[PDB]
Amino acid sequence: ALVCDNGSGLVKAGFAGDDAPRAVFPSIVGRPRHQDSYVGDEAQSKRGILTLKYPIEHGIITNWDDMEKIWHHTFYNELRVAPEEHPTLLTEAPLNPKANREKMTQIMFETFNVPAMYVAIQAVLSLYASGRTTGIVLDSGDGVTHNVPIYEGYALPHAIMRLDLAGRDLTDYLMKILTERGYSFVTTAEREIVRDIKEKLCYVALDFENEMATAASSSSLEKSYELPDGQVITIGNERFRCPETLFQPSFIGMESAGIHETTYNSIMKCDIDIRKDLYANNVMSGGTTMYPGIADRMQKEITALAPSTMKIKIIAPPERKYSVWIGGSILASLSTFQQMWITKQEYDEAGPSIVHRKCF
Ligand SMILES: CC1=C(O)[C@@](O)([C@@H]2C[C@H]3OC(=O)[C@H](C)[C@@H]4CCC[C@@]5(CC[C@H](O5)[C@H](O)[C@@]5(C)CC(=O)[C@H](O5)[C@H]5C[C@]6(C)CC[C@](O5)(O6)[C@H]5CC[C@](C)(C[C@@H](C)/C=C(C)/C=C/[C@H]3O2)O5)O4)OCC1
Ligand SMILES: Nc1ncnc2c1ncn2[C@@H]1O[C@H](COP(=O)(O)OP(=O)(O)OP(=O)(O)O)[C@@H](O)[C@H]1O
Ligand SMILES: [Ca+2]
Ligand SMILES: [Ca+2]
Ligand SMILES: [Ca+2]
Ligand SMILES: [Ca+2]
Repeated sequence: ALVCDNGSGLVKAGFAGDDAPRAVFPSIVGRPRHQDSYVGDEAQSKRGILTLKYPIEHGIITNWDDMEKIWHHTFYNELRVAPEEHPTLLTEAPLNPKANREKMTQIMFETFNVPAMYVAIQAVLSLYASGRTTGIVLDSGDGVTHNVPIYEGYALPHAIMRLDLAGRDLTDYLMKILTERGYSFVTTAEREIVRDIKEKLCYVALDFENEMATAASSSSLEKSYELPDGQVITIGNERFRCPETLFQPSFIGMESAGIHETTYNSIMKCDIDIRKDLYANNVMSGGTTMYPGIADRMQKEITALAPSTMKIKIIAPPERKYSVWIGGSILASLSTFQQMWITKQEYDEAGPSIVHRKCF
């Protein structure tokens, strides 16, 4: 079986039973000026002269014709398989419109002619990858963030929380605040530099004000960053001002609650008798949870919101850029799961609506 985890920013793809995805590449289709399209790494290589479309926006497929290009590029170019020969497990956002679930299903069976398929919620797979079937996942990628409380293997759908804020917003904000410091980032290459700075040097402060005071009065938190061309810039408080936005979205003009508040509110929407287990099993997933210090800050903030006697545990797996995929690999490899696939026969009989009955 194949496991394909389609994100807003990155596709992660591979073979069920493997440790790790074999392919990880940008979820883009690029087009040159009129007077021809490029997908994935090919498009990234030529970004300066292409216009890019991201077929997934905030975790939701929005450009179906380019999504098919991504899927075809995944099967043919990246995995070197004919999808007609392999059951395929795909992933979806924790909140995904009904019409989109049916369309994905229709495309896989009618266009790619898969023998079987399944679609799983991304956060749930991440929980499985941490060795759990109960817990609350915070999954934050390039395009969207969700909180998903999960009990005995299944998400509690009414308690799911969504935040628009994710990694691309953070890159944009780092670019803004570095521009304010006096630097310039106006080309596509310069934007890529900002994303690298974010990934290499940003961290979450335990307390914003205290950290700002340290940065104000000392060079102790400053890091030199060398650009590819040899310019050197000093990144100081921008290191932690950037991801502080996750806890205080007002930094980018969003009125939304922060990720600690959404986690708490999600837990509070669950049966009182499962909350202890959720608080003790807060699992972080996705690239935007990779910031150093994020677990300690979440611990602090959840402790401030939760009952005084509650045990709070935040789990941040080292491999969490890839946990959704890894969970898919686990699930697709389970003998007891093989009854759960939608088969071509089932599709032929029931049509796209079959996904409602088989995938939850
Ligand atoms: C089996 C399966 C499903 O349950 C499902 O196919 C469900 C069934 C649908 O439920 C649905 O039709 C409802 C969404 C679902 C039904 C059960 C109750 C519930 C679950 C979530 C919750 O109420 C409510 O929306 C909350 C509290 C969640 C939340 O963070 C805020 O409102 C906010 C903030 C904002 C920043 C602004 C609004 C939004 O929620 O985000 C979310 C709400 C949905 C959307 C507009 C995003 C679009 C892309 C997704 C939609 C409309 C998805 C709808 C469905 O997904 O953005 O809504 O997801 C995939 C897997
Ligand atoms: N070490 C790091 N520190 C901060 N951010 C990181 C780090 N590594 C990766 N990222 C960010 O994580 C994001 C990509 O993560 P991921 O692959 O989980 O997202 P996705 O699945 O493409 O998006 P989404 O889940 O929102 O649809 C990017 O914004 C990227 O810059
Ligand atoms: Ca993702
Ligand atoms: Ca250009
Ligand atoms: Ca606020
Ligand atoms: Ca306590």
